Amino acid sequence: MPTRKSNTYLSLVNSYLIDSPQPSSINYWWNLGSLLGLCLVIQIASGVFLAMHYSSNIELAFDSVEHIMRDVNAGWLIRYIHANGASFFFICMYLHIGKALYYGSYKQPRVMLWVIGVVIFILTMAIAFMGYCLVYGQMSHWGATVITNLLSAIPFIGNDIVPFIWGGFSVSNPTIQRFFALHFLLPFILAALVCMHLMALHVHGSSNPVGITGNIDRLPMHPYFIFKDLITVFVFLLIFSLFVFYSPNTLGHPDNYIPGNPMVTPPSIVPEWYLLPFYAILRSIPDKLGG
Amino acid sequence: MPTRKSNTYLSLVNSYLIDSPQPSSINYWWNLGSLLGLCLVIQIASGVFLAMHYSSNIELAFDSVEHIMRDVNAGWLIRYIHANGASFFFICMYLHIGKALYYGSYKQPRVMLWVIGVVIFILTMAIAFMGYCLVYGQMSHWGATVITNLLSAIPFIGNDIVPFIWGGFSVSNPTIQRFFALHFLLPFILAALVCMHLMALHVHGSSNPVGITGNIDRLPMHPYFIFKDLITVFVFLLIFSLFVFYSPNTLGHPDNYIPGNPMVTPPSIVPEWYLLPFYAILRSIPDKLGGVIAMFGAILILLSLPYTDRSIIRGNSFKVLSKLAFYLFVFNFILLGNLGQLHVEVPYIQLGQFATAYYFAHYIIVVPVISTLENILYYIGTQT
Amino acid sequence: TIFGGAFAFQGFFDVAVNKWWEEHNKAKLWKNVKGKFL
Amino acid sequence: VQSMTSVVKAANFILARPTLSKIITPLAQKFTAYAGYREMGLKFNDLLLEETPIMQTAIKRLPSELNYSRNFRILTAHQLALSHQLLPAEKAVKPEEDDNYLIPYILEAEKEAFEKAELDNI
Amino acid sequence: ADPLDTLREECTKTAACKPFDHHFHECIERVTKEQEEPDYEHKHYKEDCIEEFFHLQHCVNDCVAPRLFNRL
Amino acid sequence: NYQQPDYSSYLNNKSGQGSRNFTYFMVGSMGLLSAAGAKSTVEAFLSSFAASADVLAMAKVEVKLGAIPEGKNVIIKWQGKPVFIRHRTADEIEEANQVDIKTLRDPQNDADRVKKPEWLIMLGICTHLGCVPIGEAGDFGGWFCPCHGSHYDISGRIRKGPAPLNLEIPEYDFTDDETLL
Amino acid sequence: TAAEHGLHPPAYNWPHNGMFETFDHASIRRGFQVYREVCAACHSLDRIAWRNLVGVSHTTSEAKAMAEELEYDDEPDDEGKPRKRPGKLADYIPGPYENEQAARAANQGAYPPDLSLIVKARHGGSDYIFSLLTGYPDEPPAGVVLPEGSNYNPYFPGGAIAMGRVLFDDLVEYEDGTPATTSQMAKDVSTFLNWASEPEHDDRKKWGLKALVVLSSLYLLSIWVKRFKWTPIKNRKFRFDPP
Amino acid sequence: VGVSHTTSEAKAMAEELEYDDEPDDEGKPRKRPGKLADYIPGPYENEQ
Amino acid sequence: PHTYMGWWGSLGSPKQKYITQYTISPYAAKPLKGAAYNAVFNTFRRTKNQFLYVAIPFVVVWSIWTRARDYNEYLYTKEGREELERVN
Ligand code: HEC
Ligand code: HEM
Ligand code: HEM
Ligand code: HEM
Ligand code: HEM
Ligand SMILES: Cc1cccc2c(-c3cc(C(F)(F)F)ccc3F)nn(Cc3nnn(C)n3)c12
Ligand SMILES: Cc1cccc2c(-c3cc(C(F)(F)F)ccc3F)nn(Cc3nnn(C)n3)c12
Ligand code: FES
Repeated sequence: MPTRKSNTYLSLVNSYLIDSPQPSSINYWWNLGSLLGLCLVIQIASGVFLAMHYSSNIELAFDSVEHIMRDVNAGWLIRYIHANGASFFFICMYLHIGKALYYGSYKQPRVMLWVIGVVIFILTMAIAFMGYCLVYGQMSHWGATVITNLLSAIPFIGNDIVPFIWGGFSVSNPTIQRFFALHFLLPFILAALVCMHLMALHVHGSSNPVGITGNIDRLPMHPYFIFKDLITVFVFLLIFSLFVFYSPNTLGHPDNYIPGNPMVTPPSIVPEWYLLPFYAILRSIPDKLGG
Repeated sequence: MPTRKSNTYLSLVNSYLIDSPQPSSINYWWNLGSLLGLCLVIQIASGVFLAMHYSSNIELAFDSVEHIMRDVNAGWLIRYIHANGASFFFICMYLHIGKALYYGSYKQPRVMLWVIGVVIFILTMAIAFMGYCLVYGQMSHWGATVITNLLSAIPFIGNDIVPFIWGGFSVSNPTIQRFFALHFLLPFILAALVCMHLMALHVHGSSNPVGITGNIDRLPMHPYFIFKDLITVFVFLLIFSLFVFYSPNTLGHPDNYIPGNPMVTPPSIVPEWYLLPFYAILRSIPDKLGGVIAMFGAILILLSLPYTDRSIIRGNSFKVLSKLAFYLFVFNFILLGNLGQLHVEVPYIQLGQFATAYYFAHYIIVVPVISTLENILYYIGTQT
Repeated sequence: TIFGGAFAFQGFFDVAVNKWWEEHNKAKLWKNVKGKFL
Repeated sequence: VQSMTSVVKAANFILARPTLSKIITPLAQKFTAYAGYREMGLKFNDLLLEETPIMQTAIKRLPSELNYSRNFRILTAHQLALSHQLLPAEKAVKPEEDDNYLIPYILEAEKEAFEKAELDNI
Repeated sequence: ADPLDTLREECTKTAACKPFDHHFHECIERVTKEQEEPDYEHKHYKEDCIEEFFHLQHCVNDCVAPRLFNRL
Repeated sequence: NYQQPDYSSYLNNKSGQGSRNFTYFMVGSMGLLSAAGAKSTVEAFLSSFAASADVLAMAKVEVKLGAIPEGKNVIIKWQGKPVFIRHRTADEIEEANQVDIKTLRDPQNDADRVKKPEWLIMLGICTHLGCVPIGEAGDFGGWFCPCHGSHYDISGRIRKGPAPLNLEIPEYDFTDDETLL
Repeated sequence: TAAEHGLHPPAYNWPHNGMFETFDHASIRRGFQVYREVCAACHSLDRIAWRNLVGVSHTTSEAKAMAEELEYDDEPDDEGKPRKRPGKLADYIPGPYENEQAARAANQGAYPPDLSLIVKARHGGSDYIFSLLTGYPDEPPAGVVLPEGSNYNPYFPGGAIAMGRVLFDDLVEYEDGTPATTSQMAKDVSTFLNWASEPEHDDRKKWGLKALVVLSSLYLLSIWVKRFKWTPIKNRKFRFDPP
Repeated sequence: VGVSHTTSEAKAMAEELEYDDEPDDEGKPRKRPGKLADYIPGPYENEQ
Repeated sequence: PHTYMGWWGSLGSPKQKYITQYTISPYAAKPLKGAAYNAVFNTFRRTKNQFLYVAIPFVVVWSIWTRARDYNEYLYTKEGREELERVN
């Protein structure tokens, strides 16, 4: 037996990346998965390198972020990488889900996979929002306020659950510290759901554009689809560099650079672009609970 | 096929916890593993519930800890759970390693497992120390200072690596923030190494006290060993409750409740109890570079243990001289730990040097010599 | 379904322990001592 | 780890000289008796580390009756260790039954492996 | 008189504490005599009663500690 | 087949269906004791999420009241949310005198929305997507919710916009030139 | 050295020592009174707020009155006009000195450490404090030399301590009628400081009792269930009948 | 420094201003010449 | 995957035809048959058998520790002061 198949860890790496029998007909839309993984990795990396300089305290949060930007070596680069990588993570996820819908990867054999994926999506937004609250900009503070207030709509437990999540009577230092901790953690639970998603995929394999059995013609993931993954990864990193270096704040909202104060409400409380489709629904439904 | 074997996740849970074919002869010493897992889990849980109220800033760190103790509901409970659970995690790990040495679970089939375990051990202490530096008590600050100074001993990169780890010219706010981030993360990298350890175990299965093939008589993990794990877990939690509620600060050091200041040096800069055996070596070796090299060797020589153990019989349960040598090694380790916390007095410095000498001599002489002599004695006894 | 028995055990043990603790520590509690310092 | 051939060679190196045999053989017998494996129904060969390709090969070549007796002895030892009880002296493995039944097969396997290594190394 | 002084000065007379008290008195008088001479200020080492005082205090504490709080 | 080992001594003395019933009893007791312990531990941990003693102490904080221009809207910081203390003149009271049983999502009047016209207390947080309303942009003459353009009446009642309710009135009591929360 | 490590204080049978024993809150109030009357001159208690005393040693009204007596730095009108305000229950108890050098110069260079954590930050805790307060002998041991502005107290590491004995007999008038002896005042102050360092002490021990009861029940049940499940394997026998 | 002003120029401008020096911990407040590390002051100490 | 342990169908054990196993439903057996006799007699037997291997190393190590501690105590007492100067 080759060492890549006898050793347990190299055996797993082989089963998933080297000899994984992918259909030969899968186009570039199937390379988003790995891309998303890369995004997660980079995010976590950036996130860690931000935690070494970010201060969870409400009074020090925004000032610590500005310290990262202006004083920490490459702090601007890591901060922008994290911020724009959230948006790029959601771009990759939206294209991921779009491919799943278009090529019918959600059908019977991979229904299990589907559900894990859906959970991940929800979890990811419930990690993105939390991260956006850490900066404690005007938009961050008022988004936290709006979301927590919407949580109060639950009849039996909504009256007192909101202080429970806040840690107080309004978004304040306990809230930001809580969000920082849970936001550092939830991506690491999500890393477990990503592994679960990969196993739910591996049990039945991956679909193909033609929507027929790939068993007639399978190819090992390495080298073919490994190098396709490298192509998409370099394209993603090139566009990500465009945004990070030459236009970082276009995806974000300018008001988030204003130190947040509850006494001043910005003219438009709006999420980052990739939460807009869902928030629109929340705006459309009259009832808060219904919303 | 039962649903517990068809579903991939339930299939894995089955393979590891339900029908995992454990040897029937494994005694309670084999339940420490799961115990350690529980410890890790509880630590992580406590840690998270501390991250929600702890402030990484140097000026706010200790004050935030006291805020947890005095103002946060159940904050004292979580703080003490975390602090004493570090010590209990290391107690379970030391008993884990002692069982592995005594019953020879480090031999050929599981050498890979052994290696992973060793790595975990090192990682664990390099997470414990980090955590101890977060409270920024006097002992926290001065331990960080001592360790980072010792890292300066490396010739080519030691001159400038120390500021690199500090984030400054001395232990300061960047250092504590860096340690907070790395300390929140490294346990989660260790959670991956724990899974790797479990797979390296599952490939060849678990050993048994008798030191022979368990395949003759295997039993499913559930219910038998699940309930044995429950017994050990309740015993561990009962002793943990004793320490947490009725005597929490005994394991810790009082000076850590003094706000740390670089200008005042405490009369005795000493680690918590479970780092004492290693720090003792660091105290015994004159050279700082040699000191750190020997300190890390005291752990890494476990990697050489499988190859220095020339025994043809797994474990020591049936080995007189091996049992005697192992027990003498354990007591020497305890003596080394005890010397770790004492000042540098004459008899203590010579005894620490001799204790380190014998600690390494165990692995590099006694196990080989004793194992070969015992193989010869077995054959020349049964030959008649 | 299980929560019923768990809550029953919790309430029972809590009430019993509280009563015993108050009775055993009676003289040393604030509630009983406040009257002397009034 | 140590090759069974090496330990057998050392044992014969000692036994060939009464000067050392008369001193060590009583000690070896006392050590084996005190080793405590006999009271569990095990013979010395049962303790040998099976998880080695040479040992697995030697076991596979074992005669049927010896293999079944070994299986029963191992099962009895596991049951005794599980129940934390020991056979009395009457049911214990007497010293004379430690026949070293498995040594010849292990030595044959070791000789084959050593011949392979020596031949392919030239 | 507070209970502490009573307990200390009555334990000091027990046969367990008597040798320590005698040693302490001998050491204090000896050190006073040694400090009397002119060279006392120049001697690199000057005798101290810290050890005997510590021994006596330990002996009296181990006798009074389980007793004092019953009075208070 | 053969002679089985004699288990006579090992056999239980108790009934066939009774011993399993007792086994059920103790296994269920273990399960429910474990559930109670887990409930206690989880409740203790989650109780940390709730407001710490500091936040509870900081709340219910009195506000430095006193004389202020009539009709001017002061601002406070009780419990984080802004408090729009306004000393509405008699003109505002007269305007509120007009009852409104219709064309109001929550019919109310100064009888309950304020203890005295000289000191009106009302939280500035809006109803839908809680935001700080503008103190003079209200279409009804009171506060205005810029986020949705909602108009808050001088009495705090929601006149127009996506308001789900009326301007909440804090639980602050009044005293001699002081605010007693 | 024996002196450098400091004499090991004895283990007094505190009313609160023992697994199921709680603090004698009468002693806690006595200790707080002694602290406010005496220790407030030298040592601060920054980490103890009046809110903590309610239900422990003082009725809410009493703590309210004590807080209202003091003047605290109010948040100045943000037009930069500094002012003071009556204290509230949430305000932390002030120290005698605004900052370190005030204390040190007032105390001949030595800094009176904050007592809000001293019990937890010293070997022996309450025993150490009680012995230290009563450790000062009338005459120092012969042969020792005391620097200027220093006093001898064996329980202190090194023997030389800046504080001179302060708990002289009949110092404070206890409001409960208990005699104000130096030993009694030392005991009360030690209990109060132990509470300050471990305010959760009562609740900590009560939760420990609950946890021990529940876990012991679970442990006994698990022993029974394990011996139960293992009877088939414990009682297992074998027979081996080759030809 | 290195952006719009030579190190000497920034040094001189900083030394022109008076910054709140860490008062001698005996509570004696005093001011000090500005250093390169000091943040540029605002016209107003606070908001009102 | 020549793992020296397989799954239940083939755990890697050799052929063991001539062995028979016997057990009674726990629903029919005593849980405490040997508990009383075991906890005393069997526990004492295990302790006695394993004692020497713990005692002899413990005696050696603790004797060395006691010697070292007593010597250090003597050094730091007054009568040892001169020797503390001589050794250092
Ligand atoms: C006047 C001066 C006082 C008074 C009235 C009290 N304390 Fe003390 N104390 C004081 C100083 C300057 C120091 C520092 C001594 C040093 O060497 O640093 C101390 C010391 C203590 C300590 C610390 C002991 C130690 O760390 O080993 C404690 C504890 C202590 N003092 C307690 C204490 C108590 C209970 C008092 C009650 C009235 C008290 N002090 C008053 C200065 C002064
Ligand atoms: C968030 C991190 C994610 C990772 C690491 C990941 C990983 C992968 C990978 C590598 C594949 C195979 C190649 C590919 O499809 O690109 C895959 C398949 C799939 N993923 Fe994900 N994915 C992620 C997000 C999601 C999410 C959130 C969903 C939710 C619906 C999802 C739905 C699917 C589906 C339906 C398939 C099957 C595609 C097919 O069979 O053709 N993915 N996943
Ligand atoms: C799926 C994973 C993650 C996503 C999608 C995500 C998303 C985000 C987003 C959208 C922001 C807003 C930034 C801005 O508005 O400019 C943010 C900020 C932040 N996140 Fe993340 N995040 C993730 C993981 C992490 C991790 C792993 C960490 C730390 C280990 C982290 C720590 C932070 C910090 C400190 C900030 C604010 C720091 C700053 O902007 O200066 N996040 N995150
Ligand atoms: C194997 C895992 C871990 C070990 C062995 C460990 C060990 C320790 C130790 C020994 C201390 C010193 C406490 C004291 O001196 O009283 C400590 C403190 C601390 N650790 Fe951990 N730790 C682990 C994981 C974590 C995790 C997962 C977190 C956060 C999620 C964390 C956060 C903290 C914090 C915030 C403190 C100081 C907070 C306080 O004491 O109030 N640690 N840790
Ligand atoms: C730190 C968390 C750990 C976890 C979660 C864990 C998990 C486990 C488990 C469940 C077992 C089987 C049952 C048992 O042995 O008790 C095991 C076996 C083993 N562990 Fe660990 N363990 C940990 C620590 C370690 C470490 C640090 C070492 C370093 C040497 C180690 C060495 C071993 C060995 C040699 C075995 C094989 C024992 C045998 O086959 O009898 N363990 N591990
Ligand atoms: C600023 C802001 C305003 C209104 C809503 C939001 C949300 C938001 C969050 C969730 C979820 F429950 F998932 F949290 C769902 C729907 C939402 F509209 N989030 N934010 C800040 C933000 N937007 N995008 N990011 C990366 N953070 C808002
Ligand atoms: C306070 C203190 C003093 C001296 C050494 C240490 C160490 C220490 C750390 C490492 C490692 F490199 F692994 F970090 C190795 C050896 C050591 F002696 N740590 N500490 C604080 C402490 N002690 N125990 N904990 C939970 N933290 C010291
Ligand atoms: S402003 Fe969003 S509803 Fe009032």
